[PDB]
This record gives sequence, structure tokens and C-alpha cells, in this order.
Amino acid sequence: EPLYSLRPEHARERLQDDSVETVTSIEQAKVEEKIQEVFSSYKFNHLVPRLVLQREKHFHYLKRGLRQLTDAYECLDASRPWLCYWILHSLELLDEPIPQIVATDVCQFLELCQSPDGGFGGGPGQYPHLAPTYAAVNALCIIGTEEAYNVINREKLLQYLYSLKQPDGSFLMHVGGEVDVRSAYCAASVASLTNIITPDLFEGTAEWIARCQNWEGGIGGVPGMEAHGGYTFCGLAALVILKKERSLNLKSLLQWVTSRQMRFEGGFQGRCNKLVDGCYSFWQAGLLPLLHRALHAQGDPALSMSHWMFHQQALQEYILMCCQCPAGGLLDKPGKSRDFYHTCYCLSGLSIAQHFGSGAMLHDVVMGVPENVLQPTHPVYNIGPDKVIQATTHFLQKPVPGF
Amino acid sequence: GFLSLDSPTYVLYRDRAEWADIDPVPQNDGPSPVVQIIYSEKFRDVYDYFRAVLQRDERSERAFKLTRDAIELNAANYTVWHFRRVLLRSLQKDLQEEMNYITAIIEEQPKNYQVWHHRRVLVEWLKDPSQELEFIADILNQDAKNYHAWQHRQWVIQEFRLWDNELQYVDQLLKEDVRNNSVWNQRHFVISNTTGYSDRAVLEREVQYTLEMIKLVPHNESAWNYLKGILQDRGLSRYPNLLNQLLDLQPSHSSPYLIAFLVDIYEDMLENQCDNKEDILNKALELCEILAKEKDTIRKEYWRYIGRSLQSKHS
Ligand SMILES: C/C(=C\COP(=O)(O)OP(=O)(O)O)CCC[C@H](C)COC(=O)C(NN)C(F)(F)F
Ligand SMILES: [Mg+2]
Ligand SMILES: [Zn+2]
Repeated sequence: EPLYSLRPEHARERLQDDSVETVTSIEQAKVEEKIQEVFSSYKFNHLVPRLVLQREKHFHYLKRGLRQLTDAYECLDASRPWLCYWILHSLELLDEPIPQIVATDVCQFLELCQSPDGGFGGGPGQYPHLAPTYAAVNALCIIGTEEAYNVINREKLLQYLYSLKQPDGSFLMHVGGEVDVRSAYCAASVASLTNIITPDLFEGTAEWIARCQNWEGGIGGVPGMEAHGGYTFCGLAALVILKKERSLNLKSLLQWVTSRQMRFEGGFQGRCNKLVDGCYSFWQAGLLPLLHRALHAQGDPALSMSHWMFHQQALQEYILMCCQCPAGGLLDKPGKSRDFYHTCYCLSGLSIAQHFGSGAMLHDVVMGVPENVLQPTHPVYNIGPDKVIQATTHFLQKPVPGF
Repeated sequence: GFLSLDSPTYVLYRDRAEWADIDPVPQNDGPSPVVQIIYSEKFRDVYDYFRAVLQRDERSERAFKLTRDAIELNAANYTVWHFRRVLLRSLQKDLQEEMNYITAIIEEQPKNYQVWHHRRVLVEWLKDPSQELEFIADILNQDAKNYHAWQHRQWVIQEFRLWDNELQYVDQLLKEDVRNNSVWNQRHFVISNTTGYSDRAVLEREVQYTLEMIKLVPHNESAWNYLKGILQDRGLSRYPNLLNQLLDLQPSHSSPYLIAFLVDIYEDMLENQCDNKEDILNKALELCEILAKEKDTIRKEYWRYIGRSLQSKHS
């Protein structure tokens, strides 16, 4: 009918196992049967399909979580700036404002997470780490007040980044920790936003990231590893920041990411022959605007003037029909429980799937009710484009720390 | 003595006699908390005592045993992992007993990053990779696609030059599940770091094996991606027989994978001044339309982009 996933021909998109069953095909077929039950529910209950993003339910879940969480969140006790970022960004995508008292309480809490030697830890007094450092800078930039910007100790942040920098161009996640493509992205994101990029800080980084691109076209966590959506987003987004996207084979990357959209489910898988997951709605689909920007900079004349290079409609349908928890919050797939990480990324991916932009051209695709339209998100930083401009302009008033 | 965190006779640290001397340190979440976790009594108890020993930098046997509980409660707490490593060295703890402990916790939480990083540190300290391949194979027996297990495996093999039996292990896992992409990745990892793919006998053996796998499971994307990956290097148009050999599977073993591969061969031919340029172009444009409208409509935007791109370049 007007929904791609509910068309009679969509049944032809079901897995073809060639009468050769393995763990992979069995697990895929289970997911497809579960998703087919969701797609068919309207037909079986004799109701007209209505695609509604449950804003008020999502809002209640988020406004509560911003202040208090149950012991189910003990596993995230070393990820508190991530909880700030995931919740503040989901509220920003839902066009929900931050009361000045909340903005101040977030600032003060992130101050407690900040290490005297630069960077942020996963909680008050915890050692600094690049992942909560990235989340804390993003959250402070979503708030975007003078107080939030002033929280960041830029001189110690630069010192911290230098302490993690490796001779091969890579970055440690933390002192005595490990290297992976996420660390290059976390470093590039915080360093560009706060205007602390020195001439040698990212020396060799583009080259190290390019060594993580493999035979599949995507990017692995470290050289030799299987291509994965999370690392591929981190690798390409870091290269966009550094203006070094050309270090990658962009065409093998484009073919790899587009191949990750599931013909049946409509959502994206993280790697070849694995399962669909709502969080890849951002990690994987977010690569399409980055590739569009990169190819356009090379003056590619064949690029679309209205759509990203993925099925924007089928992705919105997967998120709206399969990823919403009735109680509020979003999830990986039907049967999984809600969490703030999936809420953040399902909504981030929904925004990307709704909003196309390229120079003068602006085209929206809003599946379901018009109230489903989210605030746009910046494909590099995954914070509002206005927050990116505001933070960059603010920090550019400051000189790069001289050391 | 190890009083297990799940033992029926486990006692909170605040009720333990050997801990009476120290005041637990509460977490400073500020006066107006945000993302405040309402910790269970057991969690808050261990963490308030962990904070006390950390703040005073107590490098004791009791602080060492306490990090085990703090890790069990939240294995993602890297501050705890750091202090545990300080204590392993300061206290001169037996690192083989620590290897027994890391084996047990990885078995329980095989997707946690910190546990795998700790195991790598122990292997580095001991300069002993002898239990590695067998330990990883046991994790891969439970989840054959565990990303950290494959990453630790590649680190062990590369760092200690343990290449010799890896292709055989790859062959075994491919027999179990030919669709396991982590294993096709391991195949490429081993070959590229041993013989390389420039050796014509190696390349021929690899393409033949892959084409046999494609015949058995035509809709298995991993084998198709592997065939493309090992030949795209030098360029698909460098192998003239491949096109007709895939066209010879058009009626029997067809899929959007075979059709897409045909477009890939055509793209390379057009970039390498092939004979019958306009004939190759129209064939490629026809397939891009079949893919966009019928056989691979989820990728309609990609296939339309490819069509336009090919027209723009080879008109
Ligand atoms: C090894 C792995 C997943 C396999 O996990 P599993 O096997 O269970 O999943 P699948 O492969 O789907 O079956 C982790 C890589 C992907 C993450 C989403 C990376 O995260 C980020 O990009 C960032 N942050 N938090 C940031 F950039 F912000 F730092
Ligand atoms: Mg760590
Ligand atoms: Zn997910």
C-alpha cells in the first residue's frame, strides 16, 4: 500500500537460505518472522496503518531518566556523561527545551566528571577516557550556554589528547588502554569543536584510519578487523573533520554501507550476515550524508539533489513500526528492551532519514503523521547543526592553546 | 579467602570486621543530581569502599579482593581495572592465577571490552600466548562472531607469529557456517599476512574455493563480497574469464549478488578502455535499472546513482 514494507511484493524480500541452514540463516529467519508479524498486525487486526512517533511517551521516559535511573543502569555507572549526551540529544531531536536550572545542573555534574589532567571520566572522580570526554563535550555543546562552554578546560584537554597520541597516528582510548577507530573520532570531534587542533596533533591519523578500511569496503576497529558500522562511522566522520576523506576508497565504502540496509526489515545491520538493529539507523545511515558531502566536494555530477543513497522510507518504517517501546523509549528490534542508547540512535537515524540537504537543495521525507518530523542532526557530530555552528564560533574566539 | 559476590553468606563490607578501620567514601553527585542511579545496597556498599581505598591509594590484599567485587558489579568500570592492575604489580600477585580469573570472567561477560584488554595486558606481562588460541576457540564455540574474541585472536597471531594453523581453523569454522563473515575476514587476514594474494596459485585456489561456496549457497553475501574483495585490487576487468563464468550461473545460481557483480565487472571494463564500449555501457545500465526497479529496490538510490555515474563517464 503507501508503506513500502506492507506492499504485497515485499514478501519476495524474505531470506532465501538455498536449503542450506546454518546458525546465520536460522537467526536471520527468526528476526524476519518476528518483523513480518509486526508489518502484518494492521492487516490481522483490520485497522488502517498509522505511523506515529510516540513523542509524549519518549519525552516522559527521557525527562525522568535525565534526573534519576533505576539500578538496571548500574552497568552504566562508568558512562554517566554518555547518559547526559544520549538523553539531552534525544530531547533536542524531539524539540524539547532544557530549563536553565537543568542546563546548570548538567554543567556542574560534568565539572565533577572532568579530570584535573584534562578530559572527562565516566563519573565523578573516575579516570578520564575519550568516550565520556566525547559525550561530555557533545552534551555541553547541546546546552550551548557560556557556562557550558566554560566547563571545558581546553589547555588540559589538549594535554590529555597529546598523552594518548601514538607514533603510528592512532590514539589510546585512555592511558594504559587500547587503540581503536573510535578514539580517532572522539579526539577529532572534541578537538575541532573546542578549537584545540595544533599542526601536529593529528599527524598520521588519517593514514592510520585508512589502514582500518578492509577488503569489504567498510572499516574495522583496528587494521585486519571485520568492517563494522560503528567503526566505519567513526573512521569516515574523523576523516571529514580532518578534511582527509580522500585517504579512503569512497566507492568501496559506499557499496559496503548501502549493502548493510536489510531488503526485508528496512533497517540496517552492523556487519555483513549479522542482524538488523535500530542503533545502526544512525551509525550506518549517517554515513550516506558524509559520503554525499565527500563526493560533492570532488564535484561528482551524478549525485541526487533530493535523497540520500539509502531507502529513507524503509528505514523510517522499520524505526516507527518496530523500534518504539509502547511505554516510551526506543530499541534494537522487537522483543528487546528499551534503553537510552537506542533511544538516542533510533531518533538520530530517523532525523537523518527525514532530512536531505546539499548546498542549495533541501528535501524532507516524513513517513506517517507530519508531527513525526524531528529537529535535524549534524552528520559528523550527531548534535544539532545550530549547536555545531554556535560552539565552533564560540571556541574560535579563543586562541589554540600555545603549550 | 574469597567471599563470592553471589554467595548466600555474602556480607556487606560495612558489616565486615576486617574493614571497620576505614570509612567508606560516598560518591559526590553534586547538590542537584542528574542521571543519578539509584544503586542497590550491594553496589553502593562495594563502590563506597572502593572509593575509600582508591582515594587513600591503599595497595593491600583486601583492596585487591575488593576490586574483584567492584569489577563483578560493573565490569565496564575502567578506573577499577586500572587500580586492579596497580595492585597486581605492587602486591606481586601470581599472574597465572590472574589468567585463571580473567578466563572465568570473559566466559561470563564475553562482550565486555575491559575483560579482553586485561587479558592482553596479562599475556604481554607474561610473554606467554600458549593458552590463547584454545581459549579464544572456546569463546568462538559459544559466539562465532564475537568481535573482541576475533580482535584478540588477530592480536595474538600477529604479535607472537602464530600463523601456521589459522587457515585450517578458518576452514573448520567455514564448514560450520559458510555465512560467518568474521571467518571470511579471518581468511583474508591470514592469507594477506602469509603468502599474500599476488601468488597466482594462491589467488586461483581462493577464487575456485569461493566460486564453489557461491554454487552451494548462492544467496550467501559473504562469499560474493570475498570474491569481489580479492579481485577488485588489480581490477575485475583483468580477469576476462570471470564474466562468462558468472553469466554461466545466470539461469541456475542467480541472485541480486550475481547481477550486482556483473555491474562491478562492467564498471571496471569501462574504466579500462574495453572493446564494445557502448554495448558494455547499455548492458550495465540495463542491470542498474533491473536492480533499482525489481531485484534490489532497497538499494534503488545507489543503483540509480551508479546508472547516472556510468552515463556521465562513458556516454
Ligand atoms: C565491537 C562492537 C560491536 C559488536 O557487537 P555485537 O556483536 O553484539 O553487535 P552486531 O555486530 O550488531 O551483531 C562495537 C562497535 C560499534 C559501536 C556502536 C561503536 O560505538 C560508537 O560508534 C561510539 N560509541 N559509543 C562513539 F563513536 F561515539 F564513540
Ligand atoms: Mg579500558
Ligand atoms: Zn544496537
